[PDB]
Amino acid sequence: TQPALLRLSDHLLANYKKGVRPVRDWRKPTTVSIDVIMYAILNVDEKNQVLTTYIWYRQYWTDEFLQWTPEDFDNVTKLSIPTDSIWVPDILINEFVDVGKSPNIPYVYVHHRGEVQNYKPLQLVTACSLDIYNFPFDVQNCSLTFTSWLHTIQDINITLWRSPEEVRSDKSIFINQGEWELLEVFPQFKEFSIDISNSYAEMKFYVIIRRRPLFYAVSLLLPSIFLMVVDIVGFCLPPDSGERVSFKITLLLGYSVFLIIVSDTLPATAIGTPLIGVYFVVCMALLVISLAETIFIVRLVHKQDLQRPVPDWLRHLVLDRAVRGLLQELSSIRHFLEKRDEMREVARDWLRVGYVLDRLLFRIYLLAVLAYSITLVTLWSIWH
Amino acid sequence: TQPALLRLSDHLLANYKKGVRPVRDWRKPTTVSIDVIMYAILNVDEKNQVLTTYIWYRQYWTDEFLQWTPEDFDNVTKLSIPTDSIWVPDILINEFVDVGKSPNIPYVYVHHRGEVQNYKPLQLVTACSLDIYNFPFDVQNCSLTFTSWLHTIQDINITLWRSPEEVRSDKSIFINQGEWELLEVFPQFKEFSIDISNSYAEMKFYVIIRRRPLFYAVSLLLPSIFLMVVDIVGFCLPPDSGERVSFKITLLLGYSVFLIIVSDTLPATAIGTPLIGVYFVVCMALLVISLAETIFIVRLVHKQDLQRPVPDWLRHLVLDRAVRGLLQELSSIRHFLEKRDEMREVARDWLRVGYVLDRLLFRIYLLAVLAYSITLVTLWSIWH
Amino acid sequence: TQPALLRLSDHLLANYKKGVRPVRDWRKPTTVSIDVIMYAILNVDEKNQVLTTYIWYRQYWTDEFLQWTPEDFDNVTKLSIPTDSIWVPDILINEFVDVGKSPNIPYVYVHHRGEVQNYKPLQLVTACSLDIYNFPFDVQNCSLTFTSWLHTIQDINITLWRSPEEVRSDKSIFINQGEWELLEVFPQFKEFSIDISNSYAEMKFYVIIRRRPLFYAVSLLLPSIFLMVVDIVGFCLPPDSGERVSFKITLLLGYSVFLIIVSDTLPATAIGTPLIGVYFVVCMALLVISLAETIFIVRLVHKQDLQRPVPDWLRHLVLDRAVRGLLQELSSIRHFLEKRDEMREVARDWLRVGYVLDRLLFRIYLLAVLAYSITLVTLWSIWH
Amino acid sequence: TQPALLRLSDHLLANYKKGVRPVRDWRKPTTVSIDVIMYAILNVDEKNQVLTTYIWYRQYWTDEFLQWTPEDFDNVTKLSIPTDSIWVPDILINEFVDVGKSPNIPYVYVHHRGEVQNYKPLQLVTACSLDIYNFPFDVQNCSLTFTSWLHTIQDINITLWRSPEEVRSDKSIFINQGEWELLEVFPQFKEFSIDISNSYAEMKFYVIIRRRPLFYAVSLLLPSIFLMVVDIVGFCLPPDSGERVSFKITLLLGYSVFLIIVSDTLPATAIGTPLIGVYFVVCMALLVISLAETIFIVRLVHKQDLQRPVPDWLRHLVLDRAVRGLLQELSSIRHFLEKRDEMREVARDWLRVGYVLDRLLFRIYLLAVLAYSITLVTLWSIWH
Amino acid sequence: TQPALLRLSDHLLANYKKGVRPVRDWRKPTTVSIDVIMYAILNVDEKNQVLTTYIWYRQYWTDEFLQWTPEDFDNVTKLSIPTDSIWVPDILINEFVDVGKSPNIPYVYVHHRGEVQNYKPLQLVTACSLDIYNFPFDVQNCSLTFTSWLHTIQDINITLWRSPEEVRSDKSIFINQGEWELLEVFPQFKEFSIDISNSYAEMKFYVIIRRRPLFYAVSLLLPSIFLMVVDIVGFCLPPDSGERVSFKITLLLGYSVFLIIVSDTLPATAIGTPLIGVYFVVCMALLVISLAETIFIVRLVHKQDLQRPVPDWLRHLVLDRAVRGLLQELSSIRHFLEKRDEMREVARDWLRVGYVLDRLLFRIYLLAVLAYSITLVTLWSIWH
Ligand SMILES: Cc1ccc(Sc2ccccc2N2CCNCC2)c(C)c1
Ligand SMILES: Cc1ccc(Sc2ccccc2N2CCNCC2)c(C)c1
Ligand SMILES: Cc1ccc(Sc2ccccc2N2CCNCC2)c(C)c1
Ligand SMILES: Cc1ccc(Sc2ccccc2N2CCNCC2)c(C)c1
Ligand SMILES: Cc1ccc(Sc2ccccc2N2CCNCC2)c(C)c1
Ligand SMILES: *[C@@H]1O[C@H](CO)[C@@H](O)[C@H](O)[C@H]1NC(C)=O
Repeated sequence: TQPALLRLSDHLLANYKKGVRPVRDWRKPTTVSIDVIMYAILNVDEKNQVLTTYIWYRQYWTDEFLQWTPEDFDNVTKLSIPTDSIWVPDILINEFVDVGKSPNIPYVYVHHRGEVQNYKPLQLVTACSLDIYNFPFDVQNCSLTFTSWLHTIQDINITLWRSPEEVRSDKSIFINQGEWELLEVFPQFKEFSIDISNSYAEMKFYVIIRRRPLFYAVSLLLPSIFLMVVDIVGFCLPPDSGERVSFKITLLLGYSVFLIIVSDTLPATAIGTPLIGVYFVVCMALLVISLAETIFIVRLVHKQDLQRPVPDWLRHLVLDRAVRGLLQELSSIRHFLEKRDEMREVARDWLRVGYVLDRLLFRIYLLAVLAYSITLVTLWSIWH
Repeated sequence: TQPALLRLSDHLLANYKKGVRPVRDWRKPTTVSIDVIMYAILNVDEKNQVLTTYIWYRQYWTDEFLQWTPEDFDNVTKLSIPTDSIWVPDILINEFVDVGKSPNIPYVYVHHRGEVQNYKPLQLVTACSLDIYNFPFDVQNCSLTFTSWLHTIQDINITLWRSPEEVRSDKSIFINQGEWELLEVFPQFKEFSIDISNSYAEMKFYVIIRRRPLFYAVSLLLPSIFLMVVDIVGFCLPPDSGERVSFKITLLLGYSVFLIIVSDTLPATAIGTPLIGVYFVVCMALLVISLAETIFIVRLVHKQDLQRPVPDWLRHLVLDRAVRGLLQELSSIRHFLEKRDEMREVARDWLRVGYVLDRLLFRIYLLAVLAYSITLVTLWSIWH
Repeated sequence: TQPALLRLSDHLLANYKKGVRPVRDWRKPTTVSIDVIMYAILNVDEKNQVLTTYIWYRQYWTDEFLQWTPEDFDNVTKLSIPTDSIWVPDILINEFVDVGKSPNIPYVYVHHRGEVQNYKPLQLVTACSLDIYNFPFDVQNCSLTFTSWLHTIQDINITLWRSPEEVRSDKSIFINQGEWELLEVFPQFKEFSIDISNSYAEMKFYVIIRRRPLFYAVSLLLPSIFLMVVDIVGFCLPPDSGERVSFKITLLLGYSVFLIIVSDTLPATAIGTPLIGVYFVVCMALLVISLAETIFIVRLVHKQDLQRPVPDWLRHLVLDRAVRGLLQELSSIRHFLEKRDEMREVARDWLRVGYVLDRLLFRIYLLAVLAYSITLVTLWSIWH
Repeated sequence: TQPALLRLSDHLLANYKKGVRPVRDWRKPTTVSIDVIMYAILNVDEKNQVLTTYIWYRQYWTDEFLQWTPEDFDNVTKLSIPTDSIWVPDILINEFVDVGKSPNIPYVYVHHRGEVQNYKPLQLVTACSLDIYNFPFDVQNCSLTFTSWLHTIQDINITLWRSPEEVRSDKSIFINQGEWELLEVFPQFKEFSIDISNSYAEMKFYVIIRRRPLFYAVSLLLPSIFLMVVDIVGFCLPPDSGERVSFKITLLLGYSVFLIIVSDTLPATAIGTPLIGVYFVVCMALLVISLAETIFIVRLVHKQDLQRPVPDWLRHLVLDRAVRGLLQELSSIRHFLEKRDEMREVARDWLRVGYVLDRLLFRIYLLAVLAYSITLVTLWSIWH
Repeated sequence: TQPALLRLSDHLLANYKKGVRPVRDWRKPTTVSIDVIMYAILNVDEKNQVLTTYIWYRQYWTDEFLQWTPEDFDNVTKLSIPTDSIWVPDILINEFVDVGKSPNIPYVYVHHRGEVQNYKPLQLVTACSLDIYNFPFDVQNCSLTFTSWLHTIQDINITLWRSPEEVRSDKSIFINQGEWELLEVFPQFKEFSIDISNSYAEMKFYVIIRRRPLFYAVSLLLPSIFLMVVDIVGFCLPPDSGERVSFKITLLLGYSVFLIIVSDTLPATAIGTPLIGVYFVVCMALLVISLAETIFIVRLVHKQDLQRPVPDWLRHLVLDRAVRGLLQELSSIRHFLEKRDEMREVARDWLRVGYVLDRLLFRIYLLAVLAYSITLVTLWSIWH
C-alpha cells in the first residue's frame, strides 16, 4: 500500500475547502488559543510613538475536518501540512501602524483530533502610548491587542494557551542586552462591542518595558557635570582680569551647544517634557547666574577712572568681614601726583570691596551648586 | 448531510465568476457604502507635502450572486468567505503618492441578501496641501478622495455607510497622544467628470488636524528667550571694558548657530515662511541693534589719546540728565604733567558722556524688548 | 437566461489566451495609444540625478479577440474585466533606475469593438540630467521614454491618445504647491534602432519643471546679507581697540560655519558648481578683504613704542584730506619726560594717519559692497 | 521516444505531493545536512545589537519519492527540478529580527537516490550580543541558529554537510576588505526542548568577527593627540599675558566639540562604555587640570595693585630653585614715586614666583602626559 | 482557420514543461549567451564597499522544444510568449549582497529555431573592492560575475553574445553626467570548480569606473586654501598685540571644525586612508607650526617687566640683518625715572629683536607654504 503520510494527506485534503470555517455545526465558534513570547524590543520611537518588537506567536484551534483515526493510517497521530492548504483564522493586532517583515512559515502541525498548531515569528510595528515624564528611568506599558479582524464572538473566540502566570513571567528567549528590559507581558481577555450583536473576541498583552539608564548616564550627566566643574574653576580668575567674563560667556556658549546637540536624543511629547529638561533648565539658570555675578563684579571693580569713593556704610560692612614762583610751581607737580594717587587709591578701595564680595558670592554659589548636586543624587537613589 | 457552511459555500462559489460585476441587470450600478475611521496620523512631511495616516476602512455592497435562502442551509444567515474568491470594487484614494504597507485581510462577511462587508486597515501616503503660515499653531485640512479608479457612475456609485454627523465626530480609536490632534473628518459626495458620459463617483473626507504647540514651545521659544536675557545682562558691562563688544559678538554668533540648527525643523513653503521666521528675524534685528549700540558707545568712550573735548551742547545736554634757568626748566615739568592731565580729563569727560548714554540707551532697549515681549504674549493668547 | 455580464464574460474569456498578441493577422501591430498626466513631483535628487514623480497613465489598444455584438448580450456595449485575464502590452519607461510603489489596478474597460482601456497610477524613479548651473532658478528638462521593452515596431507601435497640444498644457491634477512648478510635458515620437530590422516604437515626454526660488531665498540670501551687515557695522570700532580684529575673525568663522552648513543643501555636479557658489566665494573674498584691511590698520596704528615718526610725504598726503649739580639733575627729569612725550606724540601721529585711512578705506569698502549688492539685485531681476 | 528529462520529470512529478514529508516510513526523520559559507559582514549595528550578514547556504536531504533507476531513463543520474515543485524543509534561523532580501533560487538538483541539493544565498538580519568593552579591538561572537521552525527531532533532524574542521576554516568567498575580519564559524549540534517529547534539532554556527582598528585609529586617536600637542604648546605663553587662559578655554571648547561629534560613532551598551570612553575622560581631566593650573597661575601673578608682598618662606623656597617748605614738598614727590615703585616691585616679586612655578608645573604636566602616553602605547601593544 | 499566433502558441505550449531543461539529449548543455549594457552607476558606498548599478541585460539560449516550421503557421518566424511559461536559466550575479528592485519583463521572443531572447533591466547591489588610496582620483575595478547558481558546466554553459571588443567600448545608454565615468566593462570567461566534476560556467564583467574630481575640488581644496590664506594674513598683526595668538587659535579651531565636518564625506578603509588625509595632516602641521611660532614670538617680546637685557651675541646677530638734602632728594626722583626708562628701553630691545625675527620667520613660512603649494599643483597635474 501507499505510505501513511501520503494516504493520510490525500484523505484529509481531498475535497477540503479553505474558505469554510471548520465546524460541523456553524453555531460553534472556533476557539483559538493564543500564546505570545517576546523575543526582542527592536525599536521604541518616542517621536512617532511607535514600538517595533519581535515575537514568537503560536496558536492552536480545533479543525473539525482534519480528523482521522490513527489506527487506519499506520498509527500516525500527527502530521505537518502546508499552512496555505487549510483554514487559518485572521487573528492580528489592532495597534498595527505598519506591516512587519517576518519569515513565512509554510507548515502547520495537525493532530488526529484536528488540533492544528501554528507556530510563527512576526515583527510588529504598533502604536503605543509612551510616557516620557521620567525619560531616563521611564517604564513603558504598551498594549498588543490580538483579535480576529472580521469574525465576531459567534465565529471566532480567543483564549490563552498557557496560564496567565506562565506567560507573565516568560523571559526564556528575550534578548536582554538591549536598551529595554522586559518586566512582564500581561494577558487580559475582553470583548470589543460595536453593538449588542457585533461583539469581538480580544486579548490584550500589556508588554511592560523599563529603559536602562546606563545607556544615557554618560550621554547627559557627564558633560553637564564637566561644565559645572569648569564654571566653578572659573571663579578663581581675578575679577579685574577682564578675561573672566569672556571665560564665562565662552563656557555658556559651549554648554548651549551641548544642549542643542543633546536635544536630538532627548525626546518630547504633548503631555510634557521630561524632568531632565527641567534639570537642564536649572543648570542653565545656574550658569546664567554665575555669568551675571561675574558681570556685576566686573562692573564693580572696573578701573574706569571715574569712580566716586566707596561709601562709608559699604566700606565698613565689607571690611568687617574681609622763590615764591618756584615754591608754587613745585606745588602743582605734587598736586598732580596727589590727584593721580588719590584717584588710584579710590580704584583700589573699590577693588578691595569687589575682591571679597567675589569670594563671598563664590561661597554662596559653591553651596548652591552643592545643595543642588546633593538634591539630584538623592532623587536619583529613589529612581534607582 | 454535509455541514451547512460547506454546502452553502459550495453552492455560492460554484461557477462563480470574480471578473463580472455582480448585478443581474447590468444597468444597475453597485452602490458601495464607504466608512473611514482615522486611527493615527503617522507623519506629516511639510517639505514633500505628504501625509501618512492609518485608517480602518469598511465598505459594503450588494452582490446579487451571493444570495441564498437561510432555511435551506440550516438557518445560516451570514458566512465569511475569502476576499480573493469574490468580486471586490477597485475603490482607492486619488491622492496616493505611494503604496502603504498594511495587513491583508483574507475574509469578508456575506449576508443572505448578498450584502458583502469588507473590513480592512490601510496605511495611506497621500499628497496634501499644508499651510505653514502659522506653523506651531497651524490647522491642516487634507483631502482623502475615495473613488473607483476605473468604473464610472454607471457601474460603481459611492455612498456613505453612517450619517455624516456620525463620521464627523468619530474619535473612538484615534491615537491622541501624537503631535497632531484630529479635529474631525468631513465626508462630501461629488462627481468627477471627464466629459458628459465619463462621470465618476467620488467621496472626499476632509481630515482636519491641529498641531500641538507644546511639542515646539521648548524647541523655539526657550532658547531665544535665554539669548535675549543674556543680551540684557550684557549691558551691565562697562563700555570701556573692551570685552563688552566681544561678549555681544559671541552672543550673536551663538544665536546665529541656534537659528542655523533650528532651521532643520522649522519648515518652509512657496506660499511663504511661517510667522515664526518673521519673529526670529525681528529678534535678529534686536540683537544686531544691541551690538551696534555697544560698538557705537565703545567708539564714543575710547581712550584714543586723540579726542578733542566734548562740545558745549553735548556736555550740557548730557549733564542735565546725568635761577631763571631753574624756574623755566621746572615749568616744563609741570607743563608736561598738565598736558597729560588735561588730556586725561578730556578722556574722562567723554567717558562721563558715554556712561549715561549707555544707561539711557539701555532703558530704551529695555522698553523695546519689553514692548516686543508683551506683544508676543498678547498674540499668543489669540492663537491659544 | 443568465445575466448579460456573465454570458458576455464567459463568451469572451473562454479559450482566451493571454500570451498571444491579440491580432487575427500577425503582420498587424497593436497600436497602443499613450496618455500621461503628471500628478506630483515627489523628489528631485541632484546628487544622484534621479527624479521621482507620480503620473496617471492611461493606454488603449484594440484587442481583436475581445469583440462581440452588443445586440446579442442585452445591448451591453462595454464591460470591465480583470487586468490579469487579458493580454497587456509591456510598455514601460527606459529611464527607470528603480521600481515605483504604486497601487495595482485590477480591472480594465473593454468596448464591443475590442478597445481595451487601461487606467493606472504609477510612481516613476527615472534617471535624468539636471543642470544646476543656476540652481535657485534652474529649469530642468527630464525625459520619460515610454516604449515596449521587448516588442519591435512590427509588433507594438505607440501613438498618442490626445493631441500633443492638449497634453502639453495639461495641469488638471498636478499638485502645484510643491517646490517644483510643472511648465509642460512635451510628447515626441521616434524609433529606436539596434539595426535595420530591430526598430522599436518610442514616445518621449519631456517633463519641464521650474524650481520655485522662494523656498531658498531665506535659506541662502538672508544669512549672508546679515553677515555683510555686521561686517559693515564692525568698521565703527576704533582700530586701536584691539577687539576689532577679534570681531572680524569671529565674524569670518561664523560665516564659514554658515558656508559649511549650507553646503549640505546646495548641490553640485561635474559640469560645474552653481553661480550661487561663485557669489558665496565673492562674499568670502569681501570678508577676507575686510579682515585684511582691519589687520593692516591695526599694524599701522599700534602703540608699539618703537615707531619712527610719520614720513613727510605720508603726513602731508593724509592731513590734506583729514647749583650746577641741581640745574643739570633737574634737566634729566625734564629730558625723560620729553623723551616719553615725544615718543607718545609720535604714536599719536601714526594714530591720526590710521584713523582717517580707516575712514577712507571704509568708504571704498562701503561703495564696493554697494556696487556688488546693486549688481546682484540687477541680475536677480533678469532671473526673475 | 520522448527525451529522457521529459520522461523522468513526468514520472517523478506525477501524483507527487509537496505537503507530505518524503518518507515511506513516517517514523524515519528526514536528516537535512547543513552547510554555511560566510560571504560578507554587511553591517554590525551596536545600538540595536543586530548583525546583517550574507551567506551561501546549501542543504541536502533524501527524498524517498524522487527516486528512479537511471538505466530506464537513458542513464540520467541527476536532474534539476523547480524548488516550488518538491517538499522543502522549513529550516531557518532562530535569531531573525527581520527578513533579508535575497535572490530566489528556482531550481534544485536531485540525484537518482533522491538526494535533493538546495543551494541558495540569503541575507540574514539576526539579533546578536555585542561586547563593546574594548570597542576598537573587540571580537564579536554571534550565533546563527539553524533549526526547523515546526518539525521536531522526530520529523526533521539536522546534521552537518562537511566536517566541522572544514567549515571552521572556510574563507574561500568571504569579502575580506571590510571593517570586520572573519576569524571562524563554529558549528555545534544541540537539541532544543520544550518538554520531554517536543525536542527540536538545532545547529549553532558561532560566527566570530574581529573589528579592524585601522578604520578608527585616525578617527579617535589623531585629533586627541593634536589637542594634547596644542595644550602642551599653550604653556609657552607667559602667565601674565591674559590671553593664555582664553587660549586654554578655547582649546577645551574645541576638544569638547570633538567629544560631542565623535560620540555619534563611539557606541555604548548597558554592560558598560568602552575603555576608549575612559581614556577620553582621562584626557578631559588632563585638559581641565591644565586649565586649572593656568587659572591658578594667572590668579597668582596678576597686576592687581593690591598684593601684599611675597612671604619669606615662599620667597626663599621659590628662589632656591629659580627752604623748609621746598624741602618737604619735594619729599612728597619722591615719596609718591617711591610708593609706586615699591608697589611695582612687589608685583614683580609675585611675577618672579609665578614664572618659575609655571615652569615647574609645566615639567610635572609634561611628565604626567608622557607617562600617560607611554602607558597607552604599552596597552596598545597588548591589544595589537 | 484560427489565427497563426493562437495556433502556434497552442502548439508550442501544449504539454510543455517548464521544469525540464529544454534539450532533447540531456548530455548537451544549454549554452546561454550573455550581454550586459551599463545604464547608470546608482551608488558607490565605500563604507560598506557596495556598488549599486543598473544594467540592461539580454540573454539568449536555444530551447529545443519551442521549434516549429513557419510555413505551417502562416509564415510566422518569431513570436513573443510569457516569460513565466517557459524554462529560464537561473543565471545571476555571485557578488549579490541584496536584491535590486527592477521591472519584471513579462514576455520573451522566441524564433522558429527555438532561439529564446530574454531582455530585462536589473538593478544590482554587489560587493566590490574599493581602493580609496587616491580618493578624489581613484579608478575602481568592480567585478560582476554572471553564473548559473545551480547548474554546472554539464547543464548550463555561458558564452558572450557580442564580441568582447564590442562590449568593452559600449557606452550607448550610460548616464554620463553622474559622479562616476564608465571607462569600460571587460568580459572574461572562466570555470569555477568545487571539485573535478562540479565545475560551473562563469562570466566576469570588470566594470571600471573613474571618479570625477570636479565634484570634490570645491569640497576639499577651497576651504583649506582659504584657511591657509587667512593664516598668512594673520602674521601681519604685531607680535605684541596679544590678539595675534587669539587670532591663530581661533583659526586653528575653525580649520579643525572643517576637518571634523569634512570627515563625514572623506571615506576610509582598512588598507589605508587616502592621501588627501595625509595632505590634510600636513596642513594641520603647518597651522600648528604657525601657532607655535606666534606663541614663541609672543613669549619673546612680552612686556613682562622682568626681562634681563638682550645678550650681546643675540643683539649683534639680529641687528646685522634688521642744600645737600635737596640735591640728594632730587637725585632719587631722577633715579626712579632712570630705573623706569632703563627697564622700558630693555623691553624695547627685546621688541626690536622679536619684530624682525617675526619677519624672518614669516618669510621662511611663506616659502614653506609656497613650496608645499607648488608641490601639490605638480602632483595634481600627474593625477590629472
Ligand atoms: C463606529 C465604529 C464601527 C465599527 C468599528 S470596528 C472596525 C471598523 C472598520 C474596520 C475594522 C473594524 N474592526 C472590526 C473588528 N475588530 C477589528 C477592527 C469601529 C471602531 C467604530
Ligand atoms: C484630460 C484627462 C482625462 C482623463 C482624466 S482621469 C484619469 C486619467 C488617467 C488615469 C486615471 C484617471 N482616473 C479615472 C477615474 N478617476 C480616477 C483616475 C484626467 C484627470 C484628465
Ligand atoms: C548594442 C545594443 C544592443 C541592443 C540594445 S537594446 C536592449 C538591450 C538589452 C536589454 C534591453 C534592450 N532594450 C530593447 C528595446 N528597447 C528597450 C530596451 C542596446 C541599447 C545596445
Ligand atoms: C514556553 C515556550 C513554549 C514553546 C517555545 S518554542 C516556540 C514558540 C512559539 C513559536 C515558535 C517556537 N519555536 C518552536 C521550534 N523552534 C523554533 C521556534 C518556547 C520558546 C517557550
Ligand atoms: C567548500 C565550498 C563548497 C561549495 C561552494 S559553491 C556554493 C555553496 C553554497 C551555495 C552556493 C554555491 N554556489 C554554487 C555554484 N556557483 C554559485 C554558488 C563553495 C564556495 C565552497
Ligand atoms: C498500532 O498500535 C497498536 C497499539 O497501540 C498496535 O496493537 C498495532 O499493531 C499498531 N499498528 C501498527 C501497524 O503498527
